[PDB]
Amino acid sequence: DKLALFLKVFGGEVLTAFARTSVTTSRHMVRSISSGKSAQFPVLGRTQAAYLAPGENLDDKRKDIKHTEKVITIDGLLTADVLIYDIEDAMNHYDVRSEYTSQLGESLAMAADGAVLAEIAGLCNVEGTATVIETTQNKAALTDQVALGKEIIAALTKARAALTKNYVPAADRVFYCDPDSYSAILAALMPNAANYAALIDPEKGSIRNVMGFEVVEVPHLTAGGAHVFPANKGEGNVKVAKDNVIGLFMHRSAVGTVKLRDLALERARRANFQADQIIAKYAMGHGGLRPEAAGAVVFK
Amino acid sequence: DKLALFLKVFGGEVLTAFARTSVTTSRHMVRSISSGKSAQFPVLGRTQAAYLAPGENLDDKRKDIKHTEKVITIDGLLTADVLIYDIEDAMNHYDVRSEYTSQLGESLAMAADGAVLAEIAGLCNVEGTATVIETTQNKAALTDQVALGKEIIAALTKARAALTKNYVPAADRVFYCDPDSYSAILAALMPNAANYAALIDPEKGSIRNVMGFEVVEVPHLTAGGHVFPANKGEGNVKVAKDNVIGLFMHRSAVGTVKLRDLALERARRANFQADQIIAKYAMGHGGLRPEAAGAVVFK
Amino acid sequence: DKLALFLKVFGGEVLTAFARTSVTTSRHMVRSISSGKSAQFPVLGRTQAAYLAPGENLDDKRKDIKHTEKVITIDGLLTADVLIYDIEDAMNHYDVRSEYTSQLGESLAMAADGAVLAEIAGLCNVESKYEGLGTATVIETTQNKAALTDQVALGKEIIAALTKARAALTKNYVPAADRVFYCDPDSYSAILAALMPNAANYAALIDPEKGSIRNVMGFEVVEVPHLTAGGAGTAREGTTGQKHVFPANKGEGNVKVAKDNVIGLFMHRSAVGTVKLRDLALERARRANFQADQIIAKYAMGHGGLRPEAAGAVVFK
Amino acid sequence: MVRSISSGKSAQFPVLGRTQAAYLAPGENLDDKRKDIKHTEKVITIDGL
Repeated sequence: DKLALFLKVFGGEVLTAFARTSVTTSRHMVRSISSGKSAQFPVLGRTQAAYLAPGENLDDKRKDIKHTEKVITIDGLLTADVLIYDIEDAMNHYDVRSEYTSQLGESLAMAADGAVLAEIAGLCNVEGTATVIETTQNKAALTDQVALGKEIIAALTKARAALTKNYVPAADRVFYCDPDSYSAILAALMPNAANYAALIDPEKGSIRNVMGFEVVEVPHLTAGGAHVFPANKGEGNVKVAKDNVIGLFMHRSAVGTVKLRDLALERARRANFQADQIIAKYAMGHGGLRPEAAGAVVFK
Repeated sequence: DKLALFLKVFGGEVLTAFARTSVTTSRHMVRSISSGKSAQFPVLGRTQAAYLAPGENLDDKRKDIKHTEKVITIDGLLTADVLIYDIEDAMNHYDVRSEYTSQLGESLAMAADGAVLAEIAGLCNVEGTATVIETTQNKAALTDQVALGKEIIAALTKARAALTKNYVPAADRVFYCDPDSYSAILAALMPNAANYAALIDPEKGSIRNVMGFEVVEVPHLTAGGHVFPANKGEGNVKVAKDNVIGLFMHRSAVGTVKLRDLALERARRANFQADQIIAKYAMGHGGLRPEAAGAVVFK
Repeated sequence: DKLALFLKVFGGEVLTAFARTSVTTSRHMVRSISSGKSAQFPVLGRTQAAYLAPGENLDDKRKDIKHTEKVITIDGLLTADVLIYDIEDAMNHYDVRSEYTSQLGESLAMAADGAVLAEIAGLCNVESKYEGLGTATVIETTQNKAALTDQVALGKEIIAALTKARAALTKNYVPAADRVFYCDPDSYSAILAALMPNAANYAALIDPEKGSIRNVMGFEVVEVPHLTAGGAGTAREGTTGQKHVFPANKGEGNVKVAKDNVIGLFMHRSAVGTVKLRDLALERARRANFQADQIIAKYAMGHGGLRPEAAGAVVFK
Repeated sequence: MVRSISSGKSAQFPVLGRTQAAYLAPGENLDDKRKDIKHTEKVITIDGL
């Protein structure tokens, strides 16, 4: 019986473990939908024209808009698991449990990221509205630090710019950068010394607001090979892949997804050549959902 | 019952949602009518010599003038809506319910935007009469931040010339501009020192007073009455749209009335398989005494 | 709600007539339940056995290609209705009520059956195939349909035609035993001088009206008075632009099994069939547009799946 | 990594050669790659005081 309760404790440790490894939890959508193997959303758009008189009828006005609806759904399953070999599994476990929990937990998000990531750039890569931006001619020439904050930021101006005219508010948004170029390398941003209180990071792993959006990041970007994010391909009509690419721009409510049954862990004994096995599962995943606009930056 | 309750929370939600993307509520003039179709606004009297050394009275020379309230009324019911296919109902709330509130509200403002814009375009385009300023250089000579930040400010001076030399209550006034411009001017302000986050203004969702005026940058600048030869490059009328960004005003140079808060309801049609919503708003758009208006020019 | 009480009865009379009308009610995959906006149907396969030796492995038997089974969702609104006035519903009940039911039903049903043909058609234009190695050409006419007239002519080459339609059902493995065969009412008279020219067997060999033809050697015979027409999963009745409009229009210059080169479409059981939305509902309203009190009955359904294998038929040329 | 123990004077813990998470239809099961692996985890113990 007790060996059964222990599992509940492990599950609590996990879910809680998905955070702090949390990359993107907020800053995009999600829903509790039960038994729906799929789910959908609106598209439409913001636009307006002249107005009614007691004469005629409103009906005609809606011709051009081409209202649109869009649906996505779960794909395969999503998880790894771990094969314990524990007597200790019952007890003594303060160190061991932590180790085990981390190893799946961070992994789950580490899959989760790219699935919600690269496909955005894809949405920018078909021919979202469109966007891109750069500085002069290469990263070859431009190397040295503090310039590496400069050209970037200088781009960020235009970043805030095209955030308009397609509308959407600036109220909240975030850019997921790459940890190398990360922070502007904080120099150009902060040629100040001892104040990160001034840069407002009350934990949460987040640099406070810059002009436009907000700047955080996790390592790199990849998932979908483990879609199309041709880091290898320079152009081939599609430039928004990695190599090049840049720390990212996210535009309010461009994505999210549906998860059914939340997270469930299954515990087993598979005895072929064995110790013992546990199983946790997640059914959701996605790329998708018809963003309004978006973009990235490259060097060329 | 349940549906009505949902609709009721709705109205609230989008009510509070309206003023957000709304470019103007205050910083302008309005009234709440009671049952009236119309109204009228006194421009009134401001100059008074008040030298009373007894003789005559207020005289016929003072009787000869306009000072006539341009009356005003609705242009007809001004409201818009969008059709939906209902699934969410009383579930899937917060997110995805808010999407419709959104889709309607910003539009409900969006027209009003060009409206108060439209009056300004109308105001000095026909042939006092507050006015413009031109270039310092042609559109082709307009390239980067450094340049196009400054000439705005260069304009600002003689822009104030009208604000002042023409009298007017120098207390409170606003300037309207576009993000392409907004960028430029602010870029003229502080290329140095990080980000505009440093500007301590945004809590009021505004711009604390810059030289003269006050700053509210526009989203759009295209609606109707636009009614003015926006499309035309010039065709005289140098006041037109898409020559430039320089439109500006001051308080009580326009404004209008409305009807008894804001309400709405829905119903199906089923011609095609749906249940759709209708908001209803009065507003209208009042013109008024000309002053504080004009622009820069690219020519 | 007297109308609601009667509305249900009308729905019952509708669905009945409907099922009566169409070719597809059974003989295809039907899966649906509450709130499912999608569904997936396992392609699988079966050979195996119940046999084994202690040792080896059970699991060893698997190593199989694909169970992914293509989860698919609904195609959107599908609706056919009419305009009408109160009295037949208000009492009336009788003949008029019963009659209208069909009046909507057959048209909707006729569209529904053709939807499967449309969806099936796109994936097989001139094959795809290659368990289930291949299909078989149904080939030869022994003389052209131009010259084919009487029922003792076709019937002789009809039994000769489906001979290899008794072939592809073998080479694909599968329970080829209980199956179906579709044709045209132009050939309605053909089986007569084929099946049993001695008298017409009714009280002896049985074979009365079964709602279809009691099984001949292989297959079976039912009929669908038109072919290329129909469509589903959309705002429906219209000139065209439907997906199914399969390339029947091109008979030769390749494009062999394309319709109107053919008669005898031979296919098997459970190659297709789809989802549907939560039983069926409908309702009325007032319009007054032109004195209008009218009804609406809408559908969702869904569409087909499985492997790229489509039928075949007899030929010319 | 740092373990703990009570009077063990020795211990064993796992290694990191294979893991991820992934996605599949119920077509197949994993662990072939896992069969290809060498060892799994090895133990360790005290050295002196």
